[PDB]
Amino acid sequence: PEWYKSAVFYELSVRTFQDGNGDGKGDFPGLTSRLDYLKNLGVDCLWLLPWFPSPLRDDGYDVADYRGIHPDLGTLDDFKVFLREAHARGLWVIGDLVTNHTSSDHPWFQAARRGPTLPDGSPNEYHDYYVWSDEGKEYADTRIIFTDTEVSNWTLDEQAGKYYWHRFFASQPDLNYDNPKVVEELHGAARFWLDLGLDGFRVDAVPYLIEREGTSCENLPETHEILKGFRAMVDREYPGRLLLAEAHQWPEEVVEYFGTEAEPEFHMCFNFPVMPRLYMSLKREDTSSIREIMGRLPKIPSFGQWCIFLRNHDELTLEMVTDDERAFMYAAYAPDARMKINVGIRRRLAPLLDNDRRRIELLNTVLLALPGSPVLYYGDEIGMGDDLGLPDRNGVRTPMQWNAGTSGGFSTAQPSDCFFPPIQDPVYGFGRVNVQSQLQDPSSLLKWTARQLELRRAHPAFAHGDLTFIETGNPAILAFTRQYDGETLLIVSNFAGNAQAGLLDLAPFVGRAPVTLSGASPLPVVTGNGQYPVVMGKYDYYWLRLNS
Amino acid sequence: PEWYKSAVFYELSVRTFQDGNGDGKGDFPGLTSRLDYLKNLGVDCLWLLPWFPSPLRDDGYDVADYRGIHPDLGTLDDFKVFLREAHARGLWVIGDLVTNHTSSDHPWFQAARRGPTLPDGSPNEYHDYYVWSDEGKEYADTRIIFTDTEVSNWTLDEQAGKYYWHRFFASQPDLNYDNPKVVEELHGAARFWLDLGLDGFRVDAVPYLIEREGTSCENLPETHEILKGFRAMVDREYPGRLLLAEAHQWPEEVVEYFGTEAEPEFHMCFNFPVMPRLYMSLKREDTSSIREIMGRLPKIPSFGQWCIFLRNHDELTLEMVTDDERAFMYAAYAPDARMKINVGIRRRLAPLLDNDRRRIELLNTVLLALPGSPVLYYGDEIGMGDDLGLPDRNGVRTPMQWNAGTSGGFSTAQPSDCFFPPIQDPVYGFGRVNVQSQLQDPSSLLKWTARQLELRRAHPAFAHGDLTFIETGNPAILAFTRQYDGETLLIVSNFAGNAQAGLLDLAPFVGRAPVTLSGASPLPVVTGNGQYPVVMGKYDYYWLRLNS
Ligand SMILES: [Ca+2]
Ligand SMILES: [Ca+2]
Ligand SMILES: [Mg+2]
Ligand SMILES: [Mg+2]
Repeated sequence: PEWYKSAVFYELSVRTFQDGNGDGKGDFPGLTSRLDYLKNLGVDCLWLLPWFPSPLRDDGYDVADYRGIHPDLGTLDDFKVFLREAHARGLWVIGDLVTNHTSSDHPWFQAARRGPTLPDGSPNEYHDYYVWSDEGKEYADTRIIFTDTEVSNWTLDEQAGKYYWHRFFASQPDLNYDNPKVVEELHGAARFWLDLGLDGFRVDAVPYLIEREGTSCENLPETHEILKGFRAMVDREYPGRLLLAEAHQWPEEVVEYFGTEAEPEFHMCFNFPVMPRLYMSLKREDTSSIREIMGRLPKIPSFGQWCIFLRNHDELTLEMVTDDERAFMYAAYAPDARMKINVGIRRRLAPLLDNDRRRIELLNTVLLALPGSPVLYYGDEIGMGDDLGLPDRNGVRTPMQWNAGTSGGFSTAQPSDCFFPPIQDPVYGFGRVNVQSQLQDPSSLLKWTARQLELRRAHPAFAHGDLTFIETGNPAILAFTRQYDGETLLIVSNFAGNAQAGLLDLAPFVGRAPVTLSGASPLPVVTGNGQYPVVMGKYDYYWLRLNS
Repeated sequence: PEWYKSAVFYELSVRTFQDGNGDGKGDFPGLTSRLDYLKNLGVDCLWLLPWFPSPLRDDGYDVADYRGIHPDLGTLDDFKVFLREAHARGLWVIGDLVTNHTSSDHPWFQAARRGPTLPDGSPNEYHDYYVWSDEGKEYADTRIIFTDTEVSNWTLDEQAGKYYWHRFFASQPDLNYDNPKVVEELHGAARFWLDLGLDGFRVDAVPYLIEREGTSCENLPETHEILKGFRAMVDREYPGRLLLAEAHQWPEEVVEYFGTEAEPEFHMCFNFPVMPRLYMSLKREDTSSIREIMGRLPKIPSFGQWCIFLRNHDELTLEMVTDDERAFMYAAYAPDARMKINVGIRRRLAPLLDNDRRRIELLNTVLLALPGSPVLYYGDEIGMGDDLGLPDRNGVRTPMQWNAGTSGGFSTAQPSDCFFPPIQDPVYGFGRVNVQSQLQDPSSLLKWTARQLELRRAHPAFAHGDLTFIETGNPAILAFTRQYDGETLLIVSNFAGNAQAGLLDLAPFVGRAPVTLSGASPLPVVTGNGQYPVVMGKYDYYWLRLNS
């Protein structure tokens, strides 16, 4: 009955989604002139990447002003228009709150490098906004996230004469949360956008706020306690608004970012731990990884909801699989050197799947049939490729391809003038892969996606239903139930590339009619001991309901 | 043992395939260059639409010189280099012998309409090359093939001042096969091209040579005599050349055109009867009508091979179905009255199936698993569309779409300057559908097609075996065996738009394992009464073997 539970999220980047000024970069008037596409696609809630003033050393995750609107994208007036227009269509909009760090260009860190005591004598209140060390020897058992760039997590600052902490890029100094004033600053940054009517934030790099000696400085308890404070605020001051976390960690630690009915934290976390096992299972044709990891997720509080996703603006991340699993995921999905960046693969959905529609359709149904609310990477619903010529994780962020005209419909600037080049190779280029062509293709991947979402939308068990795996006895075939209110769903997906047989244990269901959700065609009723034989085509999926 | 029984045929018009010189019209130089393409797609034999001198009032089926090359297409020297280059890759090439009629522009008719005796009393030995009535009353109990356009099968010749007979356009006066010089002329024309090394003929519209009073003037015994004489000449003089027949009739009548081992006619006949029911079975989600019509075919002579196809240069033809079958086909496949011509539907394959890969793939697997030798219609391997802006069945004959170059790569002439305008609409134009994009696209329909052709080669039972339908007990699901040397193929294919269960009668095959043709994936061993419960996804096809 929470709104975000039955929602369907869509992730996009105002700078890559739609130009409006012909400038080569997208803007909020560009995004605003396309809200009819998102609603009519079947999106409920837009998640927009960071839109704040930034030098874009990390595409806006180095925020320079938490209450502004990056010029490229237009004005705070523009932003308040877009919020009115999406709200009129019944779309929620959530932003990206970058709590762990700011840009080195931020007024705060510009002030901070002035040292602790000021020229006139007085305290320098911004010095302890950030995290300083004299020689940089604290925190030594901590992994470095941005592997192909950073070599320490401490950087020397010329003016300050001291060292400063950054879990990410050197130009992204970490904020010091033992500073009470810093917590009050973010609360103030949140309140500003939540007073303009934003429906919540997806919160970034949450596990890295506090760092302590003798720990990996991930998932610390005092970090969790900061986060409950946000939840505490937003619950009191904005009943309704949504906190959604990106906690890339192992299933045992991720669930804690929900934390407790009495001490609530996030409303939604991403189900990072299933998403690599999905790709893994396609190559091993062995879905067992999916169950093992799903079984390491303990129950989440009543308010809690999983955000299911396949790709996103970051790389496909192998930071939380075993050493062998990572070796395997590079071997199978990263044959080239260029394809890998810091423990991960910078490739979009369709290249990863050899542009196989069956496989794209397979993983999308699993994404819609796994428990939670699903998020869609922009462009992936028409089958966009990538540009591995672009540096660091940007090749998956090429601009939305809207038609076959200039620069894909994204701009009227020539492709070489756009912020990222719009893709125009023979396979995934906008002349072949574009939204106009797919609004008129009765069988386009666009129309299949939207049909799929109508199909999920008609069956509340997909959002709120429980989940129960059933044994099948063929590891290529994955099957499970979703029961909720009236109906019980039965979802059986073939993860292998040719016809597979399988013996489903439907013991608890003897005597039910299993029927197709698309048009109610009947299969045999379950009888005897409830071992239900099935054959599946290559990469098939059956979405079924069990009548009784 | 005969080469044509193992061949895969590719139908193509030179005038629309590849242009060599930028004059806007495809030619033999152009085609010669694309022979590596057909070779690699999996084609063995080229069937070339009429290349002869013609007014092109019926796309060159109105011939004005049997022993020459239409300027538009190149020289006779071009032709010889083409055959050298096509043979050098081990391809066969069959032409199109138009026996029943010539153009009104043909010298024989221009001589014929001079009348019976010349103004100098001497007698016109060219007048009864054709079929002359003084008032146009004979053969009144016959039908008008080109119903949409010709009002009568007699037309008044203003010059000779009497009626001549045509089954087709008034521009296509019928030849008079009761005059022995005509049969001589026709054999002589066949010998011209067979002397040049051409490998055979598709003989056009064979049911209509002889017209006889009081009859339906089709399938007369006298035409089969004429046709037997042709076969005799081939047999005796050029052994080993193919004769194929456009015999669009009812099944009991089509087999007559192979005519006995004692005195044979055609090596091959197109299986017109199964084609309409494939389309019909797919909208009716019921495959009865297929089994039905296949039984109505008698077994054919040893030499004979059936020739399956889905589409061709002509319309999808509905003359040989019941009127309620026609009422259904029109209502399901022609939602616009323009879409229907001459008791048929003039659309390409992909528009017909709504550009739906699973449906395009399903009918293509059936083409390849049904008994006989399959014909691909040019461009259908890439999912080409139709251009109804072009009159009379030319909407399916648009230029080949090779790349997204200026005219789709067909010509350097720009689109408005070609013979037919290359398709450029959003869904089917060369910007989106073309050979080059599909050569690089791992999952392209072109590639799926080369692999399936590849897999049909791995199993000689596909070209040479028998056909035996299995029970299934579900009209949607259609199953059958093909057996030939050691082996037994099992071809199960679903014709419904959603999952369907079945119960295959495989009692002849208890205790043996069905194994996947693609990946050698074994399925459970057949037990018990051999009744094999299965389930199929939407528009699926299971290609299997049943081992020793
Ligand atoms: Ca931190
Ligand atoms: Ca005739
Ligand atoms: Mg702009
Ligand atoms: Mg030419």
